[PDB]
Amino acid sequence: NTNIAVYWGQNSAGTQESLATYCESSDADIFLLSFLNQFPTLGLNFANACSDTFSDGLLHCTQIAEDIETCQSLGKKVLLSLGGASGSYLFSDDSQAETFAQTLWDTFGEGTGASERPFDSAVVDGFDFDIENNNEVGYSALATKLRTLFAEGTKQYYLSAAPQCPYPDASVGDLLENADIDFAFIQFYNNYCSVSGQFNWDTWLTYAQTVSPNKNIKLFLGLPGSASAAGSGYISDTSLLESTIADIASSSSFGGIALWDASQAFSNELNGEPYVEILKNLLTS
Ligand SMILES: Cn1c(=O)c2[nH]c(Cl)nc2n(C)c1=O
Repeated sequence: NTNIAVYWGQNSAGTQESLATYCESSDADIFLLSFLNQFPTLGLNFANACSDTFSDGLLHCTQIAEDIETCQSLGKKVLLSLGGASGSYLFSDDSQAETFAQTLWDTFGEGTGASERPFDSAVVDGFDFDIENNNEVGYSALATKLRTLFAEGTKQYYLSAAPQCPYPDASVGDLLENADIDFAFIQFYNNYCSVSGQFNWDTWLTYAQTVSPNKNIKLFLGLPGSASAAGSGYISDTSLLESTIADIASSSSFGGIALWDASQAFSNELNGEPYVEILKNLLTS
């Protein structure tokens, strides 16, 4: 199809509402929980949306857990996003990351090993790799091991990556080249290759067609939800938005639009219509 993905958790706009609030919009389909910012030693950060912890200090988030389940009843997909700009994360090798697949499965997925579960009995629909530290070690091996474990589950799981538009990406390039990935939420902002810059969708399309181990990987046009969601690359021209979408929706590789982040895209108005709503509507046509 064509979906809207939104990051949620880091409260970019200040006025961030509950996960479920955004799920109860018609406006977004995929929700990326931002972030598991610390690993292999587990650490979550959802700005103001979760502050309770287990005794060991790992976040414990009952409201998000309830909201994951509400979101899923409404047909939405909820992935846990790893990493972030800033944060505290690194794999020393493939074996370490393979161990970590099991940790994720037992902590967030349908794994049976009795670890502390930040989301109680709520189960994510998969993981986003928003690696922004320019270290690529382990992610490919982690994704591949996760896939083997997913077969033990009772639903489809998704893996995504959040590269910036320069190709190849210095953090998730290896992941994208050597693992089976469902969605690429490519950040077309803070970079020369934005829509208004030297837009390089064509390179990503070559990647999807010839390089991606998953040939029906879906590429997403990743955008700021407001001017001031990022330093640069935000698009307020609905004609440019229209022509862009028309250019890129031609192929089976086009998945939709990704936005940083829900707080921003839902509160940013273009004459009283939320930005996320404008974009959802541009996609449907
Ligand atoms: C802090 N930060 C992120 O962690 C992030 N991930 C993605 Cl995909 N976009 C962004 N932006 C724009 C950020 O500012």
